[PDB]
Amino acid sequence: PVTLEEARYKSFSIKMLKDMKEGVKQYGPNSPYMRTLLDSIAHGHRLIPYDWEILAKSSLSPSQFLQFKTWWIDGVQEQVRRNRAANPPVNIDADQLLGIGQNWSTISQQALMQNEAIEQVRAICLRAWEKIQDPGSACPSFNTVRQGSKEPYPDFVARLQDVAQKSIADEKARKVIVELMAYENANPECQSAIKPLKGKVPAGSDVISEYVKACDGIG
Amino acid sequence: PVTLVEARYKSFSIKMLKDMKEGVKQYGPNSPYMRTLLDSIAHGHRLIPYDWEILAKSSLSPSQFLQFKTWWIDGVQEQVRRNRAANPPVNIDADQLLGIGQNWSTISQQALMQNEAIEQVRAICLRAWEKIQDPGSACPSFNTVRQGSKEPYPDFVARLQDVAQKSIADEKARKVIVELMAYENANPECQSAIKPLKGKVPAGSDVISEYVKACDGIG
Amino acid sequence: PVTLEEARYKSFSIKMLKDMKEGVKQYGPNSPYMRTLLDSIAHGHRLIPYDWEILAKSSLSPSQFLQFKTWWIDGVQEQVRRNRAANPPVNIDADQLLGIGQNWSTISQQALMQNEAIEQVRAICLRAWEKIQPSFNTVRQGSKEPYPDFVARLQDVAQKSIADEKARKVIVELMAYENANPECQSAIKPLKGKVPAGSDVISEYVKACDGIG
Amino acid sequence: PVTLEEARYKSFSIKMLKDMKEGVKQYGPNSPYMRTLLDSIAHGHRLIPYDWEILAKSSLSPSQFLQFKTWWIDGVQEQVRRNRAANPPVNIDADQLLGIGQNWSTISQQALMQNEAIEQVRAICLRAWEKIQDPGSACPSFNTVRQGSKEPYPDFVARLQDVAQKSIADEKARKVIVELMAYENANPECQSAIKPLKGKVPAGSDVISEYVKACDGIGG
Amino acid sequence: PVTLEEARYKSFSIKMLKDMKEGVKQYGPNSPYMRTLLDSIAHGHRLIPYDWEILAKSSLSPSQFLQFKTWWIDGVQEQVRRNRAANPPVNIDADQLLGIGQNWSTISQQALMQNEAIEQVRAICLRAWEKIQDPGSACPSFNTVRQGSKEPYPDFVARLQDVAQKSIADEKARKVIVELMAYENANPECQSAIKPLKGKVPAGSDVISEYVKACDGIGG
Repeated sequence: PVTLEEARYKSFSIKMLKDMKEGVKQYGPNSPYMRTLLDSIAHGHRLIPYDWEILAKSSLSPSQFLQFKTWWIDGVQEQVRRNRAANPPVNIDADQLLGIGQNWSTISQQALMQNEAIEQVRAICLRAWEKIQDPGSACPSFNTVRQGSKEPYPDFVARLQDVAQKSIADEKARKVIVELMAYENANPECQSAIKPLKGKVPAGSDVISEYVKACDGIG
Repeated sequence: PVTLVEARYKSFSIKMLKDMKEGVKQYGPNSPYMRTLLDSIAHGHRLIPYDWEILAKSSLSPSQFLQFKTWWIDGVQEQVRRNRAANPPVNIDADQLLGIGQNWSTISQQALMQNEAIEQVRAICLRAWEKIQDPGSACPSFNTVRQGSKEPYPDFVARLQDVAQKSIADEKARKVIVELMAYENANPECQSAIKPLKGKVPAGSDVISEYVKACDGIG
Repeated sequence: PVTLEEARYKSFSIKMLKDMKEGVKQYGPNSPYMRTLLDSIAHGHRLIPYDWEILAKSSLSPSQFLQFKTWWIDGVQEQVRRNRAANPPVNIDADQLLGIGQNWSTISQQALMQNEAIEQVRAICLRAWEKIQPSFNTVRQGSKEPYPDFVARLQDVAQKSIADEKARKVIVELMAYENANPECQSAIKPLKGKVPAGSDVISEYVKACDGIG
Repeated sequence: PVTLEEARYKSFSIKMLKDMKEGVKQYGPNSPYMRTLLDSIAHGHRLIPYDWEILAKSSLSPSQFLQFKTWWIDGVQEQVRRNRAANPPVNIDADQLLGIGQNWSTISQQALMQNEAIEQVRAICLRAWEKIQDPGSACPSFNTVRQGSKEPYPDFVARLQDVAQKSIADEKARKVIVELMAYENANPECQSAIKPLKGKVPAGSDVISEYVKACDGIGG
Repeated sequence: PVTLEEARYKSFSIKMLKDMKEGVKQYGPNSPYMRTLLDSIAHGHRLIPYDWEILAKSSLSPSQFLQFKTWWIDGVQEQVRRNRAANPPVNIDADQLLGIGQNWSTISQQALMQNEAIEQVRAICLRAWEKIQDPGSACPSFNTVRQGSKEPYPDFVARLQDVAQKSIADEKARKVIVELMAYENANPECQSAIKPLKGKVPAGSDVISEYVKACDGIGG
């Protein structure tokens, strides 16, 4: 990170990388413990585009690093598209968010980065990180995920919320699809207990909270 | 190792060799955690060849050690060949880059070297470390590695970037070979999905990070 | 145990001493790891033989310590011969190299021992450590075995049961040429006999037998 | 071609069309004889895009003309992109190349081009001629070109170098892939007789020469 | 060629490359007609290694050009020895023959060479051209070529002389090998017709003239 006294760079401690690689190998890079460690490290310091590549190469398996770099590129493409239609078009070009080129390829140039580019790249890398699968499987579709019988109900909502966290871009459009896909793919006998479905939902109480409160008895 | 008007010697800690041995035993000497620890050691110190000898003794298996030593010899052969064709050819002989012979056999001899010999031997040892094979098996050719059905495409490109790092010496030759071997040797299906591509590569992008996006939902 | 412009003695720190015992019990005292770690311990500091006694006694089983002490005695007895015949004869006597006697049995006496004795005793003890403890011909490079793993196994057994370096450095390359896989055995025959500069023979056999997987 | 120094366009004689047509028919349009004829035609004269269209319609199969025109289009497509990214920018655009447009449709319009677009279209059209497919079949990929049994080395390396000439643009990328692939797809006998010489430049020569010098006598 | 009028240099015509390529295509690379035409060029002018490179690459198959370059490379490693093996050694190095290096890699450097160098490159270029193969076979050794049953004996001795023209450097041994192999590998019919005629010179006739004279009428 940097420290601004003006603006010198020091590398990571070794102890942070050690338990970072420990946690990534043990729990998988989307279990929420690592997810809340990562933004804690991100907000507790002041990161640069050179540092994220160091941490990602040091932590993930070699197969996953290409996926992380791919969704980094796909994020910065949409970011540099949306950053030109503003008023004024704010001067943050593409290459400064990747740390390459004739002016941002090394450390001593990148230590002078202003706050707005940091606030870009933090959100872009954090959006990027959760598009990384467990190293055995590929992300399926909503038509495939459907709970059977003899199985507890909230595990189904957990799996469906994980898939909808992966494959949906906007968080409001994420928030809409989940509860109706949870209703539409449940068990038969549980679904009857949810048959009110509307008008038992006042404004303010979160709707996905009430559904499990219906189906807690069936085990 | 060596600090600096006069130069005095120091050794390694016992803990750094301890977790070095632990890491090489657990993860494999080309898994990128060790590969980003080792250059973090190297670029932040001053490594005389005796300390490279200590790091080679104390960490690898018995079978890996002569595998390291042979490619050390075969690298320093070509380096002392290319040193003689310069203008003027720099007077850094063979045995200053191996630590043997009556001129460079003790620590007090080696402590008084120049920066050029250090910055040559660093690149030589780091080049030598990469072609250490895994203690399971030996490296195959290029025509052996082909993904089959029911296999994620980033795993295939991970294995292909792994095999081409050992054989081919230069870097630009690697970054020419890997995408031709990627586009050829793939599964048939998303072969089609990259068939309209090679259309363009925009500014702020490589080429290999497009195929992995285009073959994302196929497994 | 450094001078600092005066002689200053300091003990071993307790973590450095502690890790050595797990290092010995995990692999063994002639494993490559502990041997090179010991060599990197030695050349970085000044090792008064009292500290060598501490580091020896604090890291082995009692039988291995007995073997180390007796081969230390043998080595200093052999070296005090060749410390005489050179001209001028150096005054390096046996009590200076064992920490015993009326003028070498305290820390302040050994704290001013000069460099030539240190460079002698280091080559004594690292020679001593190697010897801490009968069929040969049953080594065969099998089917689909990589060649550099074969030369390591034959490097192992020839160390154990020939017990002389001037002999066993000649038996190996004779045995390395004979006992290989046949399909790469003919790939060595051009390099047979001829030698390049800057290397020995078994460094050059591995050059010509890489992609034979 | 056009000459400036009585400066007008002259249409070349019918015997040039004659031996051009025989040369493209009997040998193939990427045999080295047609290669060394075409550049000796091109450099000693001054060609307009109408002349290239005349010669290409006059001395090819219809399928060859069809394959020629489209890689000509693609060459103009790349040259237009690499035009404007120079400082100061140059006034070379698309319809100045293809011989169409309201300002470049007739012969008297395009006949008055100076010495830059002529060089650019001479750079493009020759590469497009080089990309023209053999009348036999389509250009295959690098893994079905493999020296089987009973086949000699010094035409298998040429069949390799042909496909490495078509599908890769810059020649510094062409060298290393053919130097690598000349070994990996080889028959086992030349493999065994070529692995002692792997990765050594002996004296003042390329690698392919001593490669083919090694396993000469393999035809049994 | 060079005309020597600071000198002058030119490329070839158009017609000469045309019938050169036609002759090497439709008959072979070392058929006698192409052989004497190449001797007529190689003595009637003064050639430069760049011109040899042009006349090679313009008029061979893409296969055979690598073989030409290969024996051109291995023909200079003897001249490097035998230019310093005699006393006094002449000043001819490796890079002057192949036209490469920093001192001989253009026309204006190579335009002013000396006559013994041109003679050495003429000898080594002709000896290079002789060792070129056909289209798609490999030249065998002597122990596999034999006369077939119901085969005309001059064809068999022509194939023997063609094989012995390649694999043996000196031409004096080419006399004494092929006639001794003629009686050896022949058919039993020509053997029975030839056995009284072992080694007899009547008057001024070489031995290969009489064997075909004796085994002429074989029509069974």
